[PDB]
Amino acid sequence: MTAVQLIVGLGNPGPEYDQTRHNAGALFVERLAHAQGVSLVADRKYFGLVGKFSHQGKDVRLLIPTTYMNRSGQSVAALAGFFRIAPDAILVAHDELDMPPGVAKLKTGGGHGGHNGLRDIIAQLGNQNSFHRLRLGIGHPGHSSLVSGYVLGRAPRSEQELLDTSIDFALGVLPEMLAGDWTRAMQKLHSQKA
Ligand SMILES: O=C(O)CCCCCC(=O)O
Repeated sequence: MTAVQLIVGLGNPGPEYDQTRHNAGALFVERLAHAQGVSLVADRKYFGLVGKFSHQGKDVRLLIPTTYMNRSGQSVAALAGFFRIAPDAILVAHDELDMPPGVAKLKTGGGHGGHNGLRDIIAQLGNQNSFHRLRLGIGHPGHSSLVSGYVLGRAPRSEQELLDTSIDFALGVLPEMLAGDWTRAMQKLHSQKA
């Protein structure tokens, strides 16, 4: 019923953060943008890289913030603000510690689950958590004190391959995601085994 107008892929900027676990969301958008032949334009006005393509008469935008992970909302709020976009027309792809590599799922609203990027977004939007989330599994290190370094590290070859499989499964349900039909999008996704 509500078309997706903005896709956001979270990550940290700089070479020392590239290809790391924390940048799964950004990688998804980066791969989604390449499949569509969309160009990511550096725009200081919105604090990140912006992309645009049409789908059913409406403009769908792609965004990778270039502020830090914890100031991401600023960028999201800057773009949603200028284009008057409702929170529920927004999909944010991100790394999810709670599921293992090779697994991806969808979710509407909810907590930020300690994720600092998600958390700034809810704040900057005026406490709107009503948006959508593509959760790309990266696995858990086993303990809470090891989390900060685990997400800021590059994964072994076997693990990346599973993530690569999951980003592929996800683009596979893009037609269903752009339309905003989440129950089918979930039904087609949630049953793919890596
Ligand atoms: O718990 C999640 O949704 C994803 C986790 C990686 C979390 C890191 C963070 O706060 O940057």
